[PDB]
Amino acid sequence: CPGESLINPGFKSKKPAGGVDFDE
Amino acid sequence: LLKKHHYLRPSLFVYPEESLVIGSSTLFSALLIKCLEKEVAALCRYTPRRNIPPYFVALVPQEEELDDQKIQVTPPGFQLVFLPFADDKRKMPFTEKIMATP
Amino acid sequence: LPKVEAMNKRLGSLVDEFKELVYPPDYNPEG
Amino acid sequence: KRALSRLKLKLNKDIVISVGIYNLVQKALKPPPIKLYRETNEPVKTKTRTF
Amino acid sequence: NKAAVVLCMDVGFTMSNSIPGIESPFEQAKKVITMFVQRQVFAENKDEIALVLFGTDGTDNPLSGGDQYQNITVHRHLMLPDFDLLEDIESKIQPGSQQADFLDALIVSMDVIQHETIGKKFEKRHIEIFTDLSSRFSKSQLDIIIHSLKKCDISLQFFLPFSLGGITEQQKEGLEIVKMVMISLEGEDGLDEIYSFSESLRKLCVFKKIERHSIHWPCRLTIGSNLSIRIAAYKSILQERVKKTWTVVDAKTLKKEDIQKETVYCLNDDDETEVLKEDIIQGFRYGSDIVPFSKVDEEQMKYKSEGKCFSVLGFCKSSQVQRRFFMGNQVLKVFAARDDEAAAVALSSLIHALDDLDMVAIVRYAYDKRANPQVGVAFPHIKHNYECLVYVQLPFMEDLRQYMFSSLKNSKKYAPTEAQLNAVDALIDSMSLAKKDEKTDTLEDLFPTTKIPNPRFQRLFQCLLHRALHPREPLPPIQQHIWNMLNPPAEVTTKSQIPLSKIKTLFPLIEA
DNA sequence: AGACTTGTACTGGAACTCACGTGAACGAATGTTT
DNA sequence: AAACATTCGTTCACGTGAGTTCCAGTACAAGTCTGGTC
Repeated sequence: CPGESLINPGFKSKKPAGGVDFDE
Repeated sequence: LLKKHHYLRPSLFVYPEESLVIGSSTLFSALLIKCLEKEVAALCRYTPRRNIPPYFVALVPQEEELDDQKIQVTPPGFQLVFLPFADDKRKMPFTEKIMATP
Repeated sequence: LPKVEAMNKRLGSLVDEFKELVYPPDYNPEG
Repeated sequence: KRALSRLKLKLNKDIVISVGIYNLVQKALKPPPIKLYRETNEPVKTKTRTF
Repeated sequence: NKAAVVLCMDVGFTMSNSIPGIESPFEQAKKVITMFVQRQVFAENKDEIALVLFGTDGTDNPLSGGDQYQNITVHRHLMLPDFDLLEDIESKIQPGSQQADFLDALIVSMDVIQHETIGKKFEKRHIEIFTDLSSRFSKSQLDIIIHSLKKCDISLQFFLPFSLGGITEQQKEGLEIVKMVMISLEGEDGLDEIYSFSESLRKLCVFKKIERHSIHWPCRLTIGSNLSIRIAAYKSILQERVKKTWTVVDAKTLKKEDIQKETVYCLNDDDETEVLKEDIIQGFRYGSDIVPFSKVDEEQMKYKSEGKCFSVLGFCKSSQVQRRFFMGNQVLKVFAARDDEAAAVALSSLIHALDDLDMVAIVRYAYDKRANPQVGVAFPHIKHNYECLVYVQLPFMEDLRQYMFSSLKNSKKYAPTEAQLNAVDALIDSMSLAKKDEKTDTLEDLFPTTKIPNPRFQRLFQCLLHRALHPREPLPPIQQHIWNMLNPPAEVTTKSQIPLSKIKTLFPLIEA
């Protein structure tokens, strides 16, 4: 399934934390 | 009538099992659909384990939501939210209201 | 941790105007 | 995925449906510390009693 | 902090002569005073209580004089409530065979509360009257009584066996006198301060709630490094637990100091060697191995932060902060600093801006130096009286569980039919817990669960009282009123009787 | 006859979760000393 | 009259016991296999 993590199958791959990024 | 500031504990998720009682899934789905249509939450008395005082809780229906890639982000079911008791609230000191210019 | 540098840079002079509008020239915070 | 409990929602005294309770948000705690013997660095068993 | 309550009672023969069905005022008065003493003793607010009776055979008062000030006895003086008072109320108090003027009782109680209040800082002084107002009396000193009541700032309260406020002329004259007294002390608002015995029984059947006081938390809301607003935070909503814990005592002697709990550590070897508490260290598990990590090393390597921080990380739309993600075990109410106009103005401006833009503030919160930092959401809360920020913790990346559940709408075998949906709609309609006010202004709550006292404390207090007064009998069953307050009005069940039957008929539920 | 394979249920243990109890720190109020 | 120390209710963190769900291991029934003899 798209987005599946390659380390732990059956768990959604978590996007890296980006903290706060102010918009334009 | 459910106050967002009346938070007492993290909410739980209620989902039909369809392993101990057969036919529960249909009733659960019907209840979810009707509650979503009428915008109501089921008030209930909750007792997790034996020898535990009951707690008044509310079940808010949840509607399935999928992202652009058709990946679940909000499973369907009920959201169990705990409601505080009378003693769970604390009195606040009286403060005069000072307004701000536009 | 708040990005103090970025917030200061974005708020060019808004904080000064807000302080002038609200805080008189005698108020001292954190004291 | 694991069910915290399997309960029976009771609309009445004769309408009952089995449901399961899950926790989608749980606090993350450090792994519990373990007591270790300094000399051999092997686990030490702990016991408690009253007298 | 403390209050003095001088309970006046009438122990004359008039009440004893009454219809048995009416539950003559003697037993009602005893019941109400017993419940009041129970609430006071089981809720330690440091309130002093004394008992005075008028209409008894004996006479024991500081003032004797002539024929006046007679048949009045001060049974108890101002002191902390205790079970001895309950025991005396149960049996020690018995009816008399005389009559007395309740005005004399009032003057005696004023004398007692003035003489025995010296040396104690009591901010309140309530005098309660329990009488049938059926005793012949003369009015010749009300002016001085009212003057003393006003000068001493003593509150007065009355209870009678009737609700109005079918009676004899003497009762009517007594009612006139009491009404005049209340009108003089307070005025129009004092007319309703006369409470019938049954109405009092209605409100005194529940133990007082656990009322803890939240200490103010001062800090500074900082937007960047140049803007700072002094703020004070209080704990609004939290789970309440018993203040007093159970103490383990030796079964025979019933003494705490006769028991000592301790822990020992022994090795896993066959010989079962003994290892002292100075010969052990702390460690963690890393996969299939164990890595030592001493406490001093952990403190050295520990994450160090600056405590007492309330910083606005950013501002985000309210729609992006869902309620289901709220975490923690507390809700914080943030107001402006006490006696600070500039801080109040700044906080009001921020709250109004957030409300207008429909935004919330993602902020960092730390109680003190040794408190783990938290990321939370603060949102406005504006009311006609006061406006304040409401802060609730938010989850971290590690606190989210990613579980996948099968869909219900798309399931072929779990699709309800039209009849099932109609029946469920009927069930929901019948079991409504909110009623529109004649479709005029707003809704009204039939079953408000926020105002229901926690039954755990009620049960604990009931059982403790039953054991204290009856050390030999077993515990009693749960009181019926607790169940009544823990259940919805019977009207909902009556309306839902039939829809539930239809649900049972339509849905083939079977247990396996 | 004997021995190995498949299955079968049952027992106990690991891990997770909650409630309850203990330890330590702390801000505000009060009392004492200069 | 002002400054400093002590105390008390409050708060947070950490540790220990009891309940629930999922999984590894064990004793034994039965199926299956096999050898020797007349």
